[PDB]
Amino acid sequence: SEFQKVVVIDAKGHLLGRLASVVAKQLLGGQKVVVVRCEELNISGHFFRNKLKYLAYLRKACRYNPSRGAFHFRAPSRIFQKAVRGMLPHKTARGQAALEHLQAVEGIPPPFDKQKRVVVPAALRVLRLKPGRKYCTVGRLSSEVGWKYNDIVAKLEERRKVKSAAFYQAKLAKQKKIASAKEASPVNQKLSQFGY
Amino acid sequence: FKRYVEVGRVVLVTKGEYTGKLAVIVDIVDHKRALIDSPCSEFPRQVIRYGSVVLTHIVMKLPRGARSGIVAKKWKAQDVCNKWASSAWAKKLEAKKVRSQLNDFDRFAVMRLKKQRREQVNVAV
Amino acid sequence: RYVIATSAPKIDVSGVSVEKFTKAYFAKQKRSGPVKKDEAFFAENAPKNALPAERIADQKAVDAKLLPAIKAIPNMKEYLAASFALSNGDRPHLMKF
Amino acid sequence: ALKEYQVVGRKVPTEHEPVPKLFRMRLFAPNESVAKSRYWYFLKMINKVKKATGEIVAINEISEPKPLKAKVFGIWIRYDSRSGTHNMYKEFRDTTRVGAVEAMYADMAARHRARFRSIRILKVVEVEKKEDVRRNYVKQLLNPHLKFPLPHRRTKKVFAPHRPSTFY
Amino acid sequence: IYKDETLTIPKGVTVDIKARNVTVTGPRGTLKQNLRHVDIEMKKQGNTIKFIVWHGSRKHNACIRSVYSIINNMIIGVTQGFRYKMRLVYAHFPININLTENGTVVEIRNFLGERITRVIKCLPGVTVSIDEIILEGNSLENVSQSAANIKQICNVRNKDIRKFLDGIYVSERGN
Amino acid sequence: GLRSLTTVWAEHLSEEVKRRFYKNWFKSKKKAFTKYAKKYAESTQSINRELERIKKYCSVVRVLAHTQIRKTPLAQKKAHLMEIQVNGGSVADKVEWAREHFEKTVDIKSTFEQNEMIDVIGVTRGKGNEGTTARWGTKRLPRKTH
Amino acid sequence: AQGHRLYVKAKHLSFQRSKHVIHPGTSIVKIEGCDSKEEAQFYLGKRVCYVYKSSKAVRGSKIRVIWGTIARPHGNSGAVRARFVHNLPAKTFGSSLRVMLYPSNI
RNA sequence: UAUGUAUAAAAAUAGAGUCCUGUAUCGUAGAAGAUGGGCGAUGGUUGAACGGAAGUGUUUUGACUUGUCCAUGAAAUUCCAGAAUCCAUUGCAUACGACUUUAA
RNA sequence: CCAAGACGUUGCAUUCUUCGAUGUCGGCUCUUCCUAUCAUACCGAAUUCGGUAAGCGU
RNA sequence: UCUAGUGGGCCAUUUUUGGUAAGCAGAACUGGCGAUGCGGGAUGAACCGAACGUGAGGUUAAGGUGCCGGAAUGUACGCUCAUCAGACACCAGAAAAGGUGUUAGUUCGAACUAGCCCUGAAAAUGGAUGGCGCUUAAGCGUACUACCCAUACCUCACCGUCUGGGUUA
RNA sequence: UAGGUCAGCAUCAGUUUUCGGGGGCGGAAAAAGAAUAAGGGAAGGUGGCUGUUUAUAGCCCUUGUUGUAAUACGUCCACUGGGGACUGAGGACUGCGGCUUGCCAAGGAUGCUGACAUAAUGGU
Repeated sequence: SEFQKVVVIDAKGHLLGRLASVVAKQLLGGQKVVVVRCEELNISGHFFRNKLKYLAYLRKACRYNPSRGAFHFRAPSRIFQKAVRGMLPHKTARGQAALEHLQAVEGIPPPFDKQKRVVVPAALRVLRLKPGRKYCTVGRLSSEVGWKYNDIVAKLEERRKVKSAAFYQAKLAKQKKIASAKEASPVNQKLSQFGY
Repeated sequence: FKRYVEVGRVVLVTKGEYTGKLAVIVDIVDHKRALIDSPCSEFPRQVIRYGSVVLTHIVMKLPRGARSGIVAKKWKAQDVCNKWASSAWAKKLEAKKVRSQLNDFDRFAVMRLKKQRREQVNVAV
Repeated sequence: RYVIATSAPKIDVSGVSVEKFTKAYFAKQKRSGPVKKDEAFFAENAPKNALPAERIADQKAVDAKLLPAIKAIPNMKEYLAASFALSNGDRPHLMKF
Repeated sequence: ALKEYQVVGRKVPTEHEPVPKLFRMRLFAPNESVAKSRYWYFLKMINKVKKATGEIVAINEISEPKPLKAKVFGIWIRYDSRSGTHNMYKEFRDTTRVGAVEAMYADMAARHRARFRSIRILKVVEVEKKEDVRRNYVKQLLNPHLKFPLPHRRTKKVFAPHRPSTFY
Repeated sequence: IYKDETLTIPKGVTVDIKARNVTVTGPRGTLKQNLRHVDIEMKKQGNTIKFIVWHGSRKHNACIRSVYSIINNMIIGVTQGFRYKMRLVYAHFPININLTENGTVVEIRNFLGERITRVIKCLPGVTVSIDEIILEGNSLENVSQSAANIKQICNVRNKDIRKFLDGIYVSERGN
Repeated sequence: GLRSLTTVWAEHLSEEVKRRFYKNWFKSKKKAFTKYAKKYAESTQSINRELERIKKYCSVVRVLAHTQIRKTPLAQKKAHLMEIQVNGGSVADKVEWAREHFEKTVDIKSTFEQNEMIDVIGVTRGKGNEGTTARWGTKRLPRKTH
Repeated sequence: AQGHRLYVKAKHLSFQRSKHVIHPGTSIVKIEGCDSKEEAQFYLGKRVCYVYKSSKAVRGSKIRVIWGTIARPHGNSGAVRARFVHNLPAKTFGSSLRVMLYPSNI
């Protein structure tokens, strides 16, 4: 257990409910949480079943003024926020104030692409679903129910990945130089019996 | 795959009272259990589940269902001791064990020494 | 209840008398009156005033008697001069002092 | 939590039966109280002796003689279902009779939805010859060159910094 | 506990199965397929390919031979390829076939006298040439799908099948 | 969605389009775009960086155009201003076309070709408040209605 | 600047409650790095404080403190129970507390 | 609401570039961090280009040296705390507001 | 469902509320939902019968 | 001995009568509600636990521990893939017969017998395992520990009633 | 000497919670196992050539010795070492005990200190 000022979570390969439950508990603990790459979130069950579930969600509306009726957000970040909102006591000022500590986004915008992004093992698809079980991605589900910025995020994410890769090569070179100069120091053996 | 559950494989127990101990698969009871043994006296022959152990890369020749005495002599013959330690995985494990056992004065001495170590940061231009 | 006994090597204190340190030795002065406090009162006490030369001599004597031990054991003088502090990722119930 | 119990008992002496016969059963129960209860349950249904008119003459716990040897146990049971007309024979590979019986109870509950009351164990025997084993999965475990990958790796501290390797 | 199948690698140059993707490169061409849909070990040892299934049920084990057949078909396509010849059948109105983009697009006209021109685009890697049409390619599945699409395009609707036998049917399919 | 990265104006803007920025042009000091004109004359490099930014990052280019309403017989003197999307060619070509056409006029003969099917967009003539018979076309209730 | 913080970070989770009834007298405190009741046994009896800042300078200080003591563990996850001299306000849920290292026994 | 407001590869999981998570790495000694000195190093911390996805930044081009020894100082805090609107005008609008105009 | 679609078989009055009062049929008007589909679209079986289908009309 | 109120009852278990049926009418035994809060069943007069003076501490019942929600994203072995799965008694409802569904069993490849799932299954404002969501479950069956908390139990303080023992200093 | 408000520790008492140690007894006087002597056995067959019976691996079954073995479990100690929390009712003496007349953890909390003497605690 550890407390960070803000936690940026790479939502790739995570399960919607498992991550939303972990995030919702952290928000109620008073911690600010940022969730990036919401279009890569996974849901158990094949897509068609998930698509039918969301079409059932679209059916809910007020018989008078659907503008009062339930607002069905299509963006993957908004889907994740909806799952978290159903896990927070949002009608209450405590659970409402815990919502503005959550910022779910699609892709990794500039303020967060230069920050460490941790993952939640309790919500990872590889560690939770038996192999061979069908699953869908929220990004593809959103693109079929109305979300219309799928390929823009894909292009911007590809460009960001290239830039991040170039940074990593620079960091690898610097760390390689540090490691090479590390062993030359005689203290490396003077620290050996201490376990360092 | 490089880890196969087979008779003679060296395993490292990761859950239970025998956490951190080294053993060898003497027999395979079923897909979820196996009978293991260790030459050390503190580790008795027992049936353990696959969830509480991790498969090491060392495989030693051992007949099926060998008694503890046969297991001990084969363990000494194939010098599994210090053969497991030769791997960097074991070296990291003992480093963590030593680091945990460090006291306050040792931590201060480590701080000063690694301060002297970080002093150089000398790289070719 | 307000000390953590570290596992650092012991210091030889057999060579210094400790029987003169008693409750009466460290006791404060009697007041028996609610009237207290003043800017001049804060100007009083202090290290400069009070602090009898007898207390000064004992502190100097015990200090000089404890230098030879801490000089003999390496890295103890800097260890004593330093200040203990917790950093990120330090769990007191795990670390042993 | 089961323990194998040998229970010997007889009906109380009477004028008609001055020397009543002694009946002994090997039966698995969590404690001595249940073991005696099931023992009277089986006698009450077979030999016309009630716990009121009978008595337990000996109670003993049987420990596995060779618990460090992998064995195969074949269990005949009289499964009771919605129809109640079922006889089952199953084989389990384990190191102790108590362990095999407990594995049988869990297996019957999981597959056929059978409770401790529905199942009654007719006989548990040790299969010593490989050719006597008729279960394919047990024979597969009896393969001389058995070896398989470790399944279900799965390996608090929420918010791990690196993606798990979950591999070898 | 273990189910194993063995296949002999042909004279094909590259049989790379990195990341569970089979990029089979041979003298005829290079075909890339994804085998991540099945959790099967493809163990490559010289000129032998071993398909192993561990702790699999009947349904899981049945996919082992299916994957072996798929790999064999990919090897055959990368070695010699697959060619399917279909003969058009016309009774009164001749069927006009036009090839575009070197046979990548097949346009059918005057089918049963209809004035609507049916345009079908063949799958990548399949070439159609000319009352017989031969489609040749490296991906046997793609060639078969293109042939099926052509047959479905040339279909009779709301007519008696026994009397109206017009259409295009596959005659032969080999290497 | 789309986000307006930046806007570049011409050096000289006519009084007709400047009146669009004022509710009370008579009383105003007519100070709109004065400092913009000054910076345009003294330092064109800042303008050049702005145009380069549009060429480098922006994917959509729209020209701000106003109508010479003083040529029409209308009492209105505020020129109508709008954004017209420039399609065709690369973004660099659109910017070059836009910059070279600053302060110039574009005639409808260039745009439309005497037979084109176009859409006409406008606000319909206001009929004020109306009842459901006229607003919605419902049937009139019988003469006997109370 | 990392030569201070002789305490342990903690967070005020909630009150001792059932589904529908709360007991404001005792608070549930989650100590960082404590993940089981065995670890919480070390922190039993320690002095946990809630520090806050207010406009008016009582004693010429902008900071007020509510003191308290850790009483017993709570659950299997290492959360503890604390009794404060003045019960903690219900608005301090998710606020940070400071668990000193005294009264020490190590 | 802070007490170190320390950490930027992408990936697959029947594989990745040694693995078997970060209990790790980076930083951490000095009146909440003083005043001096000797050796050693020539490092370290701090007072124009690039970045548009939300570019809030990144990169580069006068104090302070705990790299290493030495000497003074701390206390009695003597046990926890220049525009818009009105007035006026317009009818492309209009129940009234509002809207569209004009008005030095 | 069963085989000779018969024979069988399995499914989809009360007086609780209102008597210090819930305006009582039909039409007209207007809206919306269901599908157990009349027409339209798409296939399938020998102008005749079914499947998806409540979009639009009736 | 004198007198009040009552002399409309209702629900549940098991037994049962009239009835096509009923949240139907009529009875028998016991317990409840009426007259009764409290913890649990999302919610509810009689269901489950437990019956209540004011408080402190500890421990429990029924029920539970993914989040909402206090408490194990516990342990062991399995079953299940559902194009509108399943999810805890009362209880908020479903059947015969079926399945190139799957896991097992029994008997001579075959017939079967059993679990889970699916079909049978078919409505009208948008919508309910309580919600979110859940698929090597956060579903289902069984075992096993740890943990959560009622006004219940336990120790203690105080209030009142009743009861018994003292009190001519 | 005695007394105001809030605190910290100590030694006690009552209640309870949570870790640990030593010992006794019981069971098939645990079952096993180890080391060491025998007999017998076959394999899912080691060396030797698909087949055989400890060889250039071993396993199983039976019996003795070490053995009066150990450990686990059950159970008890008027055996014992810590950590935490709430509580301090009563008010000279009487009692029941222990110790050695005085003392004592024995018929309900005292002791040693500090800060503030404040709007601190408490009330509204």
